[PDB]
Amino acid sequence: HMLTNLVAEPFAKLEQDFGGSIGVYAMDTGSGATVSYRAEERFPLCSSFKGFLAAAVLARSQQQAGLLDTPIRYGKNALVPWSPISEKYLTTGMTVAELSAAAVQYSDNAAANLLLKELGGPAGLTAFMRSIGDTTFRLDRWIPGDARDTSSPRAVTESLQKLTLGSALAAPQRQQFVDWLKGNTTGNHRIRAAVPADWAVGDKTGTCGVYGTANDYAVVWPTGRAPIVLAVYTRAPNSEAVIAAAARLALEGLGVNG
Ligand SMILES: *C(=O)[C@@H](NC(=O)/C(=N\OC(C)(C)C(=O)O)c1csc(N)n1)[C@@H]1N=C(C(=O)O)C(=C)CS1
Repeated sequence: HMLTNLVAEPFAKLEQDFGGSIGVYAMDTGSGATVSYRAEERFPLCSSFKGFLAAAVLARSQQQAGLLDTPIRYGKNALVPWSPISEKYLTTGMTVAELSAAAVQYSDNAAANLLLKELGGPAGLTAFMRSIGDTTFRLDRWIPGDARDTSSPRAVTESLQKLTLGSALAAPQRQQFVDWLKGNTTGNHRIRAAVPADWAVGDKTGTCGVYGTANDYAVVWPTGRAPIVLAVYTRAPNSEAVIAAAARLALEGLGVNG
């Protein structure tokens, strides 16, 4: 608590301007300082579960030789809307690793469904999160304030730190997870818009419908100092700009010059 919100930032006003709810957690892994605004509230995961899904696939690959290179063929019935990579390989198949990269880097929806099958579904992914110490994450599916398919900004950040910088994955798989996040293409207007171009950054986004429920989590490597891990989640007013604005406030609250 002593290193949390050492520097106040105007998150409440940003949230009022947005009209919905915003949740933010950011940690400076060098000092332990944090910034936290609604950080323990539940927000919809939307597609952000797919980063953790890819990590779970990598963890499984430590025990299951050949998993990543396994070819997966699927039918047209698997191609739900917003499957921009998998729809181009319907007639050929894709490997598990390719599906993972597509889920992470293009938020390919069909690819994520196919990988969830590999893990035994939402409960399997939830079990992986429990296995790394995350008691908040819940994926339920394949209501106002619906708790299904939610986590908190804090738990998302803590789990992201364990997987990308800590020991939850073996080193080769950790670096592959980082590389997948670094190559994401869907986040240029979110956390990345608050981060200087000469800093490395990996992220995964989520967008639930068009009304402003959206999110992003990222690892950021400022040059010359320890990495920062952060998560920004929103619930729509009854947003891409708001996420970037909240990330800027989080970095400012950590004293990180951008
Ligand atoms: C993950 O968040 C995916 N999102 C969706 O499939 C949903 N909506 O997609 C759009 C295109 C916004 C829609 O209005 O249909 C959705 C609605 S409710 C729910 N649980 N998901 C993909 N991921 C991203 C991202 O930001 O990573 C998108 C930009 C949309 S597709």
